Amino acid sequence: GYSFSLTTFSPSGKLVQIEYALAAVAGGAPSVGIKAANGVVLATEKKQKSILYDERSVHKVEPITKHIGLVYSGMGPDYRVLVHRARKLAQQYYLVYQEPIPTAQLVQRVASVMQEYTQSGGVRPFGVSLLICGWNEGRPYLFQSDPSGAYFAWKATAMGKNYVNGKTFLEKRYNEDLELEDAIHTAILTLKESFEGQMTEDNIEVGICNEAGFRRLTPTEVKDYLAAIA
Amino acid sequence: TTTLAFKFRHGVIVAADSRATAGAYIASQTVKKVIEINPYLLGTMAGGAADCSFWERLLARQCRIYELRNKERISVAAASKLLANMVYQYKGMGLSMGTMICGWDKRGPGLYYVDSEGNRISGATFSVGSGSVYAYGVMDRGYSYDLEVEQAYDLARRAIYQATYRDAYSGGAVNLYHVREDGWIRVSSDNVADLHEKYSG
Amino acid sequence: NQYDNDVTVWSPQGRIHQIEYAMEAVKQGSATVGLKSKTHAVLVALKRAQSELAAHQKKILHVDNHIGISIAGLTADARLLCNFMRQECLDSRFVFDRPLPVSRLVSLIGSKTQIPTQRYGRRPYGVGLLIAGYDDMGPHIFQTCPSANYFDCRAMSIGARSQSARTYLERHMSEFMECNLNELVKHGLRALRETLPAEQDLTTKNVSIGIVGKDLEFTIYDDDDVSPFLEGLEERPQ
Amino acid sequence: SYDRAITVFSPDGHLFQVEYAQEAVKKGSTAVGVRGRDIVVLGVEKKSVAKLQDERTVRKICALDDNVCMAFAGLTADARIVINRARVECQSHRLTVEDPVTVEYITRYIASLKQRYTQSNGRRPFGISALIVGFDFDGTPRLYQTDPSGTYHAWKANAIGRGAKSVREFLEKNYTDEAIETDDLTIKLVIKALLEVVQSGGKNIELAVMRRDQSLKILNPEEIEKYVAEIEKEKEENE
Amino acid sequence: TQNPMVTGTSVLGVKFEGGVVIAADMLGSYGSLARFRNISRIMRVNNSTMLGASGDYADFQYLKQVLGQMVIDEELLGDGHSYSPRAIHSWLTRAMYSRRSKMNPLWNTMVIGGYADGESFLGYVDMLGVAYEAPSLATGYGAYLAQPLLREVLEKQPVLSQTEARDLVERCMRVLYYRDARSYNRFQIATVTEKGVEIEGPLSTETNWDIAHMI
Amino acid sequence: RFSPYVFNGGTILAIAGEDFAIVASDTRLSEGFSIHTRDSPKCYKLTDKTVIGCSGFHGDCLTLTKIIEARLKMYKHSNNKAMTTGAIAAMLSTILYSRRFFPYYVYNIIGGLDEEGKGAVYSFDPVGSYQRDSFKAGGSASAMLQPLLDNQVGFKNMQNVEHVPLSLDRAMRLVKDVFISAAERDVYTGDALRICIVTKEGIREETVSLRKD
Amino acid sequence: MEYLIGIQGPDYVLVASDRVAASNIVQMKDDHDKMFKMSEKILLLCVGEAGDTVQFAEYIQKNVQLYKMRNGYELSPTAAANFTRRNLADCLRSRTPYHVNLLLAGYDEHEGPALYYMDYLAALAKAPFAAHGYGAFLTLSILDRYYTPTISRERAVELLRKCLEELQKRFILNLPTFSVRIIDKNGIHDLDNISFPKQ
Amino acid sequence: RYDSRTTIFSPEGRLYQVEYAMEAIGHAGTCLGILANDGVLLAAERRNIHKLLDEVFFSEKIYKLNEDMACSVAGITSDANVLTNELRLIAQRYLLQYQEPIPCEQLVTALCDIKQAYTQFGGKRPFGVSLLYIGWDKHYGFQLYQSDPSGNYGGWKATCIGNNSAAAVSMLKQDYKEGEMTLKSALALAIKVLNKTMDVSKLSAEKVEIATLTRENGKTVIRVLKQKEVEQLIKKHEEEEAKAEREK
Amino acid sequence: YDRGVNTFSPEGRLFQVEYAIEAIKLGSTAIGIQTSEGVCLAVEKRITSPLMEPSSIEKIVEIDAHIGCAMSGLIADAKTLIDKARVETQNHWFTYNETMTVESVTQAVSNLALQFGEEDSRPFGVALLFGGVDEKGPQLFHMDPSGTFVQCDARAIGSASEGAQSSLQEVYHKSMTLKEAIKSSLIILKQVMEEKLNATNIELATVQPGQNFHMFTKEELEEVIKDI
Repeated sequence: GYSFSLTTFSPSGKLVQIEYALAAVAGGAPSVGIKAANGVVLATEKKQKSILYDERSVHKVEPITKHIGLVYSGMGPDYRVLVHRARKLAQQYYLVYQEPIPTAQLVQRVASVMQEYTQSGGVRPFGVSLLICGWNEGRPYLFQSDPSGAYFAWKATAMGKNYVNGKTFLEKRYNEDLELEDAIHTAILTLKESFEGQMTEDNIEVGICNEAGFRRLTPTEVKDYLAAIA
Repeated sequence: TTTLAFKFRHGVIVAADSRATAGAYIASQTVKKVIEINPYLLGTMAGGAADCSFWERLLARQCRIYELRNKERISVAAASKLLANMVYQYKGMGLSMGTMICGWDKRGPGLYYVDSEGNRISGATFSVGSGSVYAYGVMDRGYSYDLEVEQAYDLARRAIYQATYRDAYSGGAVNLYHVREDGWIRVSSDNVADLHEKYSG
Repeated sequence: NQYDNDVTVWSPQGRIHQIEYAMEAVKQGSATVGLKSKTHAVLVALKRAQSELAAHQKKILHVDNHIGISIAGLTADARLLCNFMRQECLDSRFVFDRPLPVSRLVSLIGSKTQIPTQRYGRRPYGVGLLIAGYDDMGPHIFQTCPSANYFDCRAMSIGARSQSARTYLERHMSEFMECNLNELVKHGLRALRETLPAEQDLTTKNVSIGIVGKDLEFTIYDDDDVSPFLEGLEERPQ
Repeated sequence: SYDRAITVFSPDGHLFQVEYAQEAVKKGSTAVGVRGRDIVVLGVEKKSVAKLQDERTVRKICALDDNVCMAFAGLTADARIVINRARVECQSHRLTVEDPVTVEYITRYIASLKQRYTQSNGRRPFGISALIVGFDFDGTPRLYQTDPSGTYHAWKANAIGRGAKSVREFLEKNYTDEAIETDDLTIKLVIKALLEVVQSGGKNIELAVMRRDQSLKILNPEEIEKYVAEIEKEKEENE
Repeated sequence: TQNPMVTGTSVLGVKFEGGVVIAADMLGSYGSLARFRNISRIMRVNNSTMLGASGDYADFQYLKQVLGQMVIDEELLGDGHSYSPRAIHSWLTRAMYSRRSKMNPLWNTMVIGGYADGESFLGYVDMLGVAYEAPSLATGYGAYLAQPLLREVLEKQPVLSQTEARDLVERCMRVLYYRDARSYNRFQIATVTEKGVEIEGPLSTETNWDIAHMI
Repeated sequence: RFSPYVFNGGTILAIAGEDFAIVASDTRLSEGFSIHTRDSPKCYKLTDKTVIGCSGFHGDCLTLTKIIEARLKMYKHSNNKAMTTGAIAAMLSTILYSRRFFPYYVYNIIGGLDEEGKGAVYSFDPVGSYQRDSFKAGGSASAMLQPLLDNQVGFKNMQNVEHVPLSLDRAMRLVKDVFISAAERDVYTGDALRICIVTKEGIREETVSLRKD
Repeated sequence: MEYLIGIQGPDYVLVASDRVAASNIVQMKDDHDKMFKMSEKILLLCVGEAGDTVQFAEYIQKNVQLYKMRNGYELSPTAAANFTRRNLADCLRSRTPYHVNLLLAGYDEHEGPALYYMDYLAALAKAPFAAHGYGAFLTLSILDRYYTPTISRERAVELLRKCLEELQKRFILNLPTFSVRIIDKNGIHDLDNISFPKQ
Repeated sequence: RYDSRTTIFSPEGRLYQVEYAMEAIGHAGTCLGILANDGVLLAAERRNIHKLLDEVFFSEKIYKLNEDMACSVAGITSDANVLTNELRLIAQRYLLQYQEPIPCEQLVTALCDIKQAYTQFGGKRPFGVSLLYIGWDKHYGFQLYQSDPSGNYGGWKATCIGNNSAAAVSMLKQDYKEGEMTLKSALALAIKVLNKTMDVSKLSAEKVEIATLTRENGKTVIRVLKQKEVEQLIKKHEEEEAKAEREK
Repeated sequence: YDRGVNTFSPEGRLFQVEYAIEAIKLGSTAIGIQTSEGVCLAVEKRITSPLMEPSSIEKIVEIDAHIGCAMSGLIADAKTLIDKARVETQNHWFTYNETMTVESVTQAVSNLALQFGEEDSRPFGVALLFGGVDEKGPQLFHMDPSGTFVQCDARAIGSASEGAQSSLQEVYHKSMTLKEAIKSSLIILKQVMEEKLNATNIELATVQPGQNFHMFTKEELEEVIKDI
């Protein structure tokens, strides 16, 4: 029967452990996501530490619905838990309304639950930032949450390492109007901007959210388009 | 079973029989149905033995708690009131209690009538029991507000004499108390056979 | 010292000294001596005063017709395990309709005091139970401890300066099993008089005696059947 | 031993958090209250309007029952909890017993709940001190005070806030038996206490009366300006 | 249990000099069908007492399990103390009374025989918790059938021997085999003494049918 | 289906004497058309000034009796003193009321002396009302016994009959005569008689046999 | 069972109850009151299970007074009636349902007077006139013959006299004594007890 | 050994989490509700005005809560979203209870009790959020209230935000208007307030927000007004700056 | 450090119950005397203000018609024990037709004298003197927050109870009479107090066998004040 959360106000007013979780996200794996004119392209930086490793086990681009994809910058084991929570929540929306839940409602509900984790006791907040996207009702959307429960809506952004650098690079090369393959083009450009040199079909993993539906892309077409994508 | 009570100018008249049978078999003839609540409060046993005994003991309990906490004598409307609050909790659950609540108030005489069906009222004349309508006949015949003490004694004594006379379920002793301003006073307990040698001629 | 605070915390020698602090609280109690013969179990306590007008607080209390105990240490826990004690008396006394064997009961007392000697949020109990009981095989004298390690004996003694009476138990434990109820009693006050500072004598009002037998119900006395026990005495060899 | 948890005592047995709860009470705004023989009367000082807000929401005097009159000390919102709590309580007593709800019972409720509320763990105690005016039992005028420990207590006159011993010493220097049963001299007594306010600003005074059968009657700062006029005029009579 | 499926029949039990003899059959009839003509209706408690019962045999398995567990408990205490058969009658009485007090009965009719401390013991236990002591018990129909024979011999003579009471039980069980429709020609006789608890084998009866040649 | 109640029989007589209290009851135990035993005494010397008689449902009799003795241990080992008889009637009344909606199918009479050492008979109903009386016969033979008790004890309907106080042995003759006369007509009654006498010096017991059918 | 009436006027509500508290053989009480002053413009009438009527009047009456002391002003009779019927709907699907038969009579500074009529099955209604019992049948027939939306309160009084006189004609019970209120812009005003010499 | 204060007074006798929460309040954007009788308004300040956003939300500080009531906000954003969803739950439950909208005051005090319970007991981090209240009723018309973390609230006509708005409140006292319900003069006055106190050069519309709440015949409509009329309020208020420099 | 409710001292017990028995001493004093003619009792009110109404402060309260009380220390906690104790005696009459014996009343309060629990609240700091007349005649009782109850012949509490009990042991014997114990008791009172002995400072509590009722003296209290 513990828990007064953990959290007090600083004499400045700041929330220090939450800031440390933001330091953990800043030390997180780099990725980027771009809302194009037709869909949203998510791309992660996923390099194995050993050459023995299988990449078919862990998967980063993750749907919640057949029109909804999501990536992160944080840790996988917490990411599976909060993803599982969002899965159960989305099924609950489908039970009540029998209808695919809009991405804004995902961000309201899930971000409210993460805010409960900020004002939740027993342990730590979840030091994972999220990139949520879905081609809901004609328009695709791109919503970025944080460990502190807040969120935004970006045309294109990046999180992880050198996210300000690739953020300035997407600020430079990116515009309002692109296409899906153009967003993959400048997404591979901003991916090699901050990533390592050896970039293969397994060093990255890319999904898109078509208005026809979410499509988690494979290392086949990643190996095809990314076969010298410029 | 037949009880009655009515307030007048000089306090309240409390009268009862003492017959409690068991179906067609007489259990006892000496049943003091007028449960003495306080030196300033009296109640009746009108339907239910453990109901009136228990619940009126619990009410006298609660009024004692009241007087200890507030250092103050309770009102008869408060006692009948919280009595009805206690009885109401078991509504429809098979409990018979139709008692009369008597005492003195700062507003004067205190006369209230509470049933198990939430029939808490005040009034001036009441009679409960099998031969109650007998006592409404003779009592509502001979009733006046300005009657005297022995006048009301022979009135209600005559009333129990008639009600126990026609009722096969009423008899035994004629219990008779007299609520005053300061507090009640036991009058007498008389036999119906004595009132038959007395009142027959 | 920073470890010597709680029940859960092991010491760096493994000896949780709060238990020893409870032992020190048990040593603060008055002196009392329990004993038994082959047939008759007698336990005697030492009453003390708060003031001259204040009554002498007893330690012996009746529990069952064949069970009598003394106490040293805490009082609210003593009445707590007295109510639990008589509670467990009427449990099997109701259901099984038999008097209690003593060892199962005191084992239930040790398991009862197991958790407050185990968990955080729980303190031990200052307990000085000298136990006289009668199962099918007659008298049994147990003793307790806040470490919940109850000890069977033929006779024990606890409280202040009780070690002299313990030596009396050693040098007359052969005598105790054979002699009867009256001279065995005056052996008992010939242990409590060695629990005394020698400048004062064992008077009437500061003592009480509980006696239980295989054919005798447990009964406590104060000055009245004790004055015929206070006779037949010698003075101290000064 | 420390000035922390409401549970432990000092080595000489004290509750520093109860003592600290008395501090914001003593550092609160000032309010006075007396009983007339029929017309009980009270008034808070230091209205202190700040040019840009409404002040019907900051009203510190209300009623649970129509026979009774509310005031407090310390801070506001905890006293709001106690007030709405005792609206539920006085209304519930009204529902149970058809009596007029008595000041002694409701102050046993408030002081008792403040007491056991102080007993319970991890719960910040009420830093208030209520002033409860009821003329109920044949309109018999009564005024009680409370405590941050939660001890209901009757006085004959009362003053709280900063300088409560000063204005209370003025009421010791003003306690005439004739001030009552000459309820206009009770009015001059209330104007004497508001005249003996720590600022005595004239416009920051808010008074409310009751003739033990009426409602809570709110005064006006022109009748009270006439009360300061007859106060300074009576001071000129003393000159 | 509102509906007992598999029931036993009458159980005979009577004290004698230095022990109690209790006999019962080996029949587990489900309704009018004798579905289980080979069972055991007696639990041998360790050394002092012994249980015969009627009613639901599944309940007899259950109380066999619980009572056997409790005997295992006080035996594995090792204090040198056991349960008295009167204490078995006590706890069983409280158990059946609390059982029926929740309006869920256990359909049983139990008889406890305990020879201990030189003292014979024979306590009845009802499903309804009505429970007493008697020198001779006869459950089921045998209350209507062999119990006047029991009281007949007991009023004829208070004390008996194991042979007298034993052959008496043999005759009574034979009679119950004559006119009981829930009888069967296979029974066990058991006996608690100071020599201990004794269970005998599947004994049988010896009828007469000479009157069938009459009209 | 399961019926919880059954009638086990019983016939109780209690007389509040001048300094005694005589409670006698048959020991024959029957049910339906079967005697279970001829020895089931319903009289129980709780204290030296209290003997209780309990008829009706037998498991509630034994159960309730053990509960009574347990609460005697609660009162005394709480309080270092025994109960008065009316306190037992009060506590028992709270018990019988405490099982209001599932009543005991049990009749009860408490006999014993007061603090004046005079007999105090408390009749009961199966819900828990009571009063101090002088004489009660509970069980099956209540209508069999009460009018003769009015004729002899109460001297009712008797012209020119003075009220001599009934002595002890004269009351013993009364008890044996009424249990013979009730035994000739009740099927629930016979074979023995448990007689208890609550004196100021102890309780005397005496079992007087009856007819054996 | 017995009687109520809640006649709505252009600016007034004329209500009438009985004073009878009979019990199944005799008339126990001949000066009963069911008119329940909820506020200074809102009134309560009820016929139902006599325990539930009183306790319901406690909870609703004192609860309205809790609104009045708490917020310090009077409810609307519409949303107040919605609160009462809300509490009936709470009470319905419950282990303890109440069987009471309500009608409410409020007044607004804006909407003027208002008439609401409930059920033992929690039914909201807004009527010109409503009643209970079999006097509901007789009196709503008679007032149905004599309804005028713009009618004066004195025509309501004498029309009530007439309709009660026809109630003395062919009704089986006694029902002698009838209490009457009237609502105005001021509020509750009592009209006298209405009894009639039969012969 | 891991306990913060969370429910205890400072030594002498003051408070800790309340003061630090107010320090979190002072470092935020600026809003205002102005004096208007025929409606009421709210100005607001956009925070995080980076260009690569989407701005398809149409309400960031504003929360139209039930029908005729809205609230600007200052503090932790998602905590405030918890409080707005809970608030609409409370007043929407009142609308279920009476089928009548809230009088707004017991709503305001109710939320003050919600934060206040976190101040007294259950020692957690309380809400460091102060927020506005606009609305209308049948008893006092259009209203303005101020939430406090201390459980306190204000029935205002000219409100207050933190460090960016103390000079704004001094401008409200020194430039306090009274009597006129003219919304447009309140827009020029608020354009002066955000013009001086908002340090945005030339008062960019993408850094500000304005929305009003007027009476319409029984509806009491809420004008979440668009950007072009804000642009002509910029040109109009800079024309008022030209009128200010006529004296030069 | 300052090991509270769940840590004994390395020699003895609670440093917090020691703080409660410590916290008795700040209270005003009270002296009850068990006379066989009837237990009398007195208390110092220690009235401060002229506005401070004297009858507003209670020390003797009437549990049962022959049972008064006397407190020392924590006021509304003691009064909580008063109301609950009156409930318990009312249960004893309710289920026994008779008064709970005063020692068993003190054992009933003395059960939860130490049943303070913050888990599974705080301990109390009030000492109690009980005056009754049971079936064994007059009874005078003293308990403590530590629950160690003792019957006392004549007990002083509160402030200056050392010299009050000492001079009490000087003036006390077994065959004391009622008014003797009254005037001697107020002699000890005006010894140990600092204020002028008037009607305001003290109040009496007199239970007797013939005067089971009225554990009080009303303004003949003033007469016994001028009797000395």
